[PDB]
Amino acid sequence: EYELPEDPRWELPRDRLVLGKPLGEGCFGQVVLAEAIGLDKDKPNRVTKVAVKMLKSDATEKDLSDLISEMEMMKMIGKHKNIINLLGACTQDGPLYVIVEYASKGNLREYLQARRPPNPEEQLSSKDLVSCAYQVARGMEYLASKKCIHRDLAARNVLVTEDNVMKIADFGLARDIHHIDYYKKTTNGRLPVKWMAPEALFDRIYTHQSDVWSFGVLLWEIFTLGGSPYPGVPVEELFKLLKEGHRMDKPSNCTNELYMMMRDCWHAVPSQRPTFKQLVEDLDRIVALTSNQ
Ligand SMILES: */C=C/C(=O)Nc1ccc(CCN2C(=O)N(c3cc(OC)cc(OC)c3)Cc3cnc(Nc4ccccc4NC(=O)C=C)nc32)cc1
Repeated sequence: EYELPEDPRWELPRDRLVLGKPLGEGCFGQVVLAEAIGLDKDKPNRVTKVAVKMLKSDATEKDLSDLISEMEMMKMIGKHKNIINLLGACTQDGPLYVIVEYASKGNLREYLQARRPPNPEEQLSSKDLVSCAYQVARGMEYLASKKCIHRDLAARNVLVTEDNVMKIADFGLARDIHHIDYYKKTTNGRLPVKWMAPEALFDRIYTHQSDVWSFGVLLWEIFTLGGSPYPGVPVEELFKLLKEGHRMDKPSNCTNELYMMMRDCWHAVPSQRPTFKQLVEDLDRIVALTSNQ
């Protein structure tokens, strides 16, 4: 069924997309790099590198509605500098193509890891790392204001552009039924359950406050330069640690102020955690006062 309603403000003719090859290492080949010709109505002789999400070969009738929902969700949420933005779509005369912004330097976890000290790439200053935190906070603040709750806020779901702009991804998905499946690992072999707030983990309660918990874990990821939370800790033992009120240790190069921020994000009482608005304001002040040397 490739008869879909057309929204002309977002529509791009298929012969304006030059489809490249799958992004990342290449497992999720449903999303590919591509070149859009004349994406903007102003001078259509300009090419723009973009990312294109399409349906797999064995697409179910609901995987279709899944992608469509994600697309409509992004339309409603609107645009921000620090999220992966919708750019257009191909809905008529062929398979559904959803066109979004492209991130050349990969996810934040990869980005950070590839810039650790020992052909090096780059070394991030202290101001750089706090700046990363600020950008993600600013993105999450916008998403929160649009009543959007992220399902898995983590470094893996933050993407980095050519200009080193942090962009939040996968914020337009739906709460998968119930069965979250706590033992399922990511492609890098980590347990996403270690980013989950306790109330979301034990009572299945998801609020903006649970995202702040996740941002805390993300902050820890940033200042450990892509470090893995709770190495060697299975799901069962994580639960025990959480019930006992255990918290991750302070990263080595991390200032006490920033570690306090993490701990505040990890408050046992959800109402006592800071808001993303607070976090943006604080991180703004810290960047200004953080050394570039
Ligand atoms: C086993 C495969 C593996 O290693 N993982 C893997 C993870 C993600 C991706 C593509 C990620 N991606 C993406 O999904 N984008 C996107 C698309 C939609 O469609 C609605 C919505 C989004 O948010 C709501 C986000 C856009 C996008 C843009 N740029 C990248 N680039 C990238 C990410 C991670 C690693 C490497 C790259 N770039 C390259 O590979 C370029 C050389 N990714 C996405 C693929 C694999």
